[PDB]
Amino acid sequence: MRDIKTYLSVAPVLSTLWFGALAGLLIEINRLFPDALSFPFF
Amino acid sequence: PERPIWFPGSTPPPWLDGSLPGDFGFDPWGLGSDPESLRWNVQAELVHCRWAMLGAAGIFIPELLTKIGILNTPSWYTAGEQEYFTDTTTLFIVELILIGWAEGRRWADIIKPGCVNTDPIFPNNKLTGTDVGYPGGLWFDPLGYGTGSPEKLKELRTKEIKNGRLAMLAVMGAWFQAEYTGTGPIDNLFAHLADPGHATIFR
Amino acid sequence: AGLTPCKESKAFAKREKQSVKKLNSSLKKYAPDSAPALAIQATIDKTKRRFENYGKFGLLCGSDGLPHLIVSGDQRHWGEFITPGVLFLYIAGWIGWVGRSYLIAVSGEKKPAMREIIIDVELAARIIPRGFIWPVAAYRELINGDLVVDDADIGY
Amino acid sequence: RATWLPGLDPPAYLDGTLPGDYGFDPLGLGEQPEDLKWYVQAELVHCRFAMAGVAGILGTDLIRVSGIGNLPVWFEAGATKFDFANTTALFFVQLLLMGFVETKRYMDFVSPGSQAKEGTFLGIEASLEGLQPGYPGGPLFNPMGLAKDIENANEVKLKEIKNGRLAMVAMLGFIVQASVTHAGPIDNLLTHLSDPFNKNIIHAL
Ligand code: CLA
Ligand code: CLA
Ligand SMILES: CC(/C=C/C=C(C)/C=C/[C@@]12O[C@]1(C)C[C@@H](O)CC2(C)C)=C\C=C\C=C(C)\C=C\C=C(C)\C=C\[C@@]12O[C@]1(C)C[C@@H](O)CC2(C)C
Ligand SMILES: CC(/C=C/C=C(C)/C=C/[C@@]12O[C@]1(C)C[C@@H](O)CC2(C)C)=C\C=C\C=C(C)\C=C\C=C(C)\C=C\[C@@]12O[C@]1(C)C[C@@H](O)CC2(C)C
Ligand SMILES: CC1=C[C@H](O)CC(C)(C)[C@H]1/C=C/C(C)=C/C=C/C(C)=C/C=C/C=C(C)/C=C/C=C(C)/C=C/C1=C(C)C[C@H](O)CC1(C)C
Ligand SMILES: CC1=C(/C=C/C(C)=C/C=C/C(C)=C\C=C\C=C(C)\C=C\C=C(C)\C=C\C2=C(C)CCCC2(C)C)C(C)(C)CCC1
Repeated sequence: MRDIKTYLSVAPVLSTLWFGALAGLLIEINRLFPDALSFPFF
Repeated sequence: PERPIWFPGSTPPPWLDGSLPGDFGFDPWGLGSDPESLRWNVQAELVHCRWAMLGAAGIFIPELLTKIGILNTPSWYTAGEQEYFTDTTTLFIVELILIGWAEGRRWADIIKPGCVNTDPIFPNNKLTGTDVGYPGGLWFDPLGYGTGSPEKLKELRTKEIKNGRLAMLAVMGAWFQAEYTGTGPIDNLFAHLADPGHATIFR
Repeated sequence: AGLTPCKESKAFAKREKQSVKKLNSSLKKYAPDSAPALAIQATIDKTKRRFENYGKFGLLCGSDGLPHLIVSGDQRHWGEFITPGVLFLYIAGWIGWVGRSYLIAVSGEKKPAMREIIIDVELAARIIPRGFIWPVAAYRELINGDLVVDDADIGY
Repeated sequence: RATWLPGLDPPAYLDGTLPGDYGFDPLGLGEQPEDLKWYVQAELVHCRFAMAGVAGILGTDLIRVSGIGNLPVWFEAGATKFDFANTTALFFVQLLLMGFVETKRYMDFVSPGSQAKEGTFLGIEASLEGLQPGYPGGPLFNPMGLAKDIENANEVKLKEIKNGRLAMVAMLGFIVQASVTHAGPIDNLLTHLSDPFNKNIIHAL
């Protein structure tokens, strides 16, 4: 069990997990606020 | 040691030694191979045993009593969509807070046993449980019933997990049945009682 | 600089007209209720509300009917460059400041080599929020003079 | 010790002599003395400005709505005008005296007591120090000199801390509350008190 977690902590595996989460987040935001050329809140 | 094993005649894993309630040497993948995860997972299985037990009570009992004519409860499947005295969202929010309070304190006891059992306001309301996951106290043992000799709690707790395991299967039973059959759980019982050899998964 | 507002520029309201007509051209060939007809319609509405927001938030359009950005800092236009820009600089430090903390954190170990190819997740979890307050934390380091070193560079 | 998070232990440096030591500084923002020493005043000056500041926002709108008096919203107060007040000059004027009082306080923490040995007469005695950096009570700053400097400082400052800590939060409420509601703070309270389960930030969005 410990060895599995350690392997999951090596750099490449984190990268896909981290970037994959990042890709999902940006895609969602563009799905809800599309075209987004300016920041018209303030 | 010689306790019954899920797979008779097999060699149970070393980290399962029959001490814990409900230990039939079942862990093919060794999710609880290391002691720490076991400790956490013991809690995980424990709470899952209680939620489904209410869920099984929550689904089957009303649908049973509404199948006969005594009451009006609708299907649990579409229970969420129903409109109650206010919007669902806020109730869920209210549920987020209050549960987070217990799921907060319970969390503290898990990470640090015995540091949470005294009432933050009226300090003479201290809780009595000693085992992690068994709070004890007057709120959760209005007459005791947990403070006893071993080989009895081990019996009793096994009577708590072994029922809980029975719940978690049943509620996922009510889950998938409602999806690929069009009716409630009790109908899926009865249509299986009229022609047991015909009306099954194989329609 | 002569860039008329997009809500006024007839060229801007021309591009909006063609791209709608071009999509409506591709639509009068499928069934009025099939899946293609809906997806086409979905993009049509997305386009019209795209053009409206560009003619609403004060984007200035040239003679191409296209938006132009004024990055000069005229604070009539702060949400075009300056506001998104500060939003980036906040994030960029957060990535920068957190990573610095970790390397320092694992620096005092038997071999920092192993703790970077095999990242310590728990230690990187108690450090991941310290980048919420990087502007405050760093600016104190600069004043206290621990953000930099002086002449001890390689080895130690 | 009754920290903010019951299970969690308090950090090692928030020993507890500072009033309002509820072991709360998760981000490691006070693990250096000179850091921590300069941070305490910030909470003291912020809270005091945030104690009066909410009352000025609060009380003014309370008296106006009821009808005893009339004043613009604190949101709308910035553009107000009666006479002989160019917002240009006022800014310069306020910058001047505040600049004067702020600095001499800054020199006190930078150099304790190096603020009351000078030529200018008649006042060179009180502005020495209160003997506690964030509490410069003197026989001008405490004209009702009503402090013993040690005992209640544990038991009364702890009131002024937990008073301020609340007040700083409250002001943050109005800024966001006015940012969304477009209205007055009590108006926000009056609206929510009307139909609480329908007048909520979930509905405000
Ligand atoms: C307490 C557990 C329990 C019980 C009593 C039942 C009972 C029933 N299910 Mg069911 N089911 C269960 C769990 C259970 N299921 C689980 C966990 C799932 C998710 C995989 C399903 C999914 C499911 C579907 C999709 C269908 C049924 C159907 C039925 C009915 C006919 C039997 C059949 O064809 O399904 C056979 C059941 C399965 C293939 C899954 C059973 C899975 C359990 C865990 C196996 C072990 C059962 C357990 C040991 C029995 C305990 C003994 C004793 C207490 C009775 C019958 C009333 C059918 C129906 O409506 O009939 C008309 C139907 O279409 N069930
Ligand atoms: C913690 C990460 C970190 C930090 C704080 C810095 C800081 C710096 N780098 Mg840099 N660098 C890094 C990682 C980092 N580097 C890595 C991984 C590479 C290899 C691609 C480089 C390659 C690089 C070059 C080629 C140059 C710098 C330069 C600089 C300096 C100017 C800033 C700049 O131009 O950014 C440069 C930014 C990049 C090149 C982008 C890549 C950086 C990645 C995206 C960040 C990685 C963060 C880390 C993986 C996250 C760890 C999280 C932890 C919890 C696990 C500054 C001292 C420049 C310099 O000398 O100026 C004085 C310069 O020329 N760096
Ligand atoms: C089955 C289950 C978990 C099963 C886990 C299994 C099999 C894992 C097995 C293994 O890991 C081990 C053991 C050892 C490994 O070496 C081998 C494997 C095989 C990998 C959880 C279900 C858990 C089921 C739960 C928790 C059910 C909860 C019910 C709730 C919360 C209530 C819901 C309601 O409120 C609504 C939604 C609507 C209302 O109308 C109605 C009510 C019912 C009131
Ligand atoms: C000063 C202040 C407000 C003062 C208000 C004033 C003067 C109001 C003035 C006016 O209304 C009047 C009087 C009249 C109007 O006509 C004019 C205006 C101008 C409108 C608020 C401070 C407000 C300040 C606030 C709310 C600060 C909150 C800080 C937090 C929560 C930080 C927490 C942490 O730092 C710790 C504690 C430990 C770390 O480890 C963890 C983290 C989380 C990083
Ligand atoms: C699946 C299906 C399908 C089809 O369709 C149909 C059918 C068949 C019907 C189904 C089946 C089902 C099943 C199996 C179920 C089961 C359940 C359970 C087990 C529950 C429990 C459940 C369980 C439960 C509730 C439990 C409970 C408990 C309790 C309350 C307790 C209490 C208490 C306590 C705390 C302690 C103190 O001191 C006292 C008291 C008071 C005593
Ligand atoms: C205003 C503006 C502008 C301009 C700008 C400019 C001109 C700028 C300059 C700038 C400069 C001239 C700068 C300099 C700098 C220097 C230095 C020296 C820096 C440094 C930094 C540092 C050192 C940092 C560090 C860090 C941190 C803190 C975070 C992250 C991590 C690290 C560690 C990296 C424009 C027109 C564009 C537009 C409008 C606006």
